Amino acid sequence: PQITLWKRPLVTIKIGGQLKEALLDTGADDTVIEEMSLPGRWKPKMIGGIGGFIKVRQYDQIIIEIAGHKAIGTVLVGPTPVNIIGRNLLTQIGATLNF
Amino acid sequence: PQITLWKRPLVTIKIGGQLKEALLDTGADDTVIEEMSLPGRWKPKMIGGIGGFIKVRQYDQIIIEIAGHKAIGTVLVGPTPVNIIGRNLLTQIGATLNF
Ligand SMILES: COc1ccc(S(=O)(=O)N(CC(C)C)C[C@@H](O)[C@H](Cc2ccccc2)NC(=O)O[C@@H]2C[C@@H]3[C@@H](O)CO[C@@H]3C2)cc1
Ligand SMILES: [Cl-]
Ligand SMILES: [Cl-]
Repeated sequence: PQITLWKRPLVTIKIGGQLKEALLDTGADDTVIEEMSLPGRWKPKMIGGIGGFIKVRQYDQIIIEIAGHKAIGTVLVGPTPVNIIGRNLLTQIGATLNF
Repeated sequence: PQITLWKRPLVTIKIGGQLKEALLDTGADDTVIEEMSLPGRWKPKMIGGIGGFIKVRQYDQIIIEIAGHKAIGTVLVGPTPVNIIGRNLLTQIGATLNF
């Protein structure tokens, strides 16, 4: 699809067996999801943005379905105010910025 | 152009006759720039990012070139970790997300 930016570019995702709404975010290096359980090992990480940093759990090799497209990669889980699909998974679904 | 997301979508902007680097950020509603001087009066605004809420200076109707495209609109000035071009100016340069 072609998504305009008049409003937030929100899409439905499936992760960990759950449906969520998330932002397609070209300004995010990584994918950051609100607190949930995911299987496997994880390690702590700190990520920083406007406001400062939050501690997250880093899970690798997680499959997400993003607007009907499957990707795999690292997902960070923690107290983000919004679910964010970052560049690590946007690349996998072939997303580009066009103007 | 078509910009892929394997790397940060950094572009050159020009504001106040100065060149700066900024991130095209579809996850940002607003454009937020590091401390600089701008003309006119400003208004207060609070914005909430990943790490909490900060205070910024809101300047309206500011001339800014983005990747060689001309925009005129609201620029928020404050302690952001990187200059971010948000949807208020991404729409002015005709940007869309495509996959
Ligand atoms: C390492 O991976 C990372 C992934 C993401 C981030 S980041 O989220 O800090 N982040 C990294 C950027 C700052 C370099 C990604 C951004 O797109 C961020 C997304 C956002 C939206 C709403 C609430 C909170 C965050 N937008 C964001 O900070 O936008 C600001 C805050 C205000 C919100 O209402 C939405 O727009 C207004 C302008 C940092 C690191
Ligand atoms: Cl990854
Ligand atoms: Cl590609």
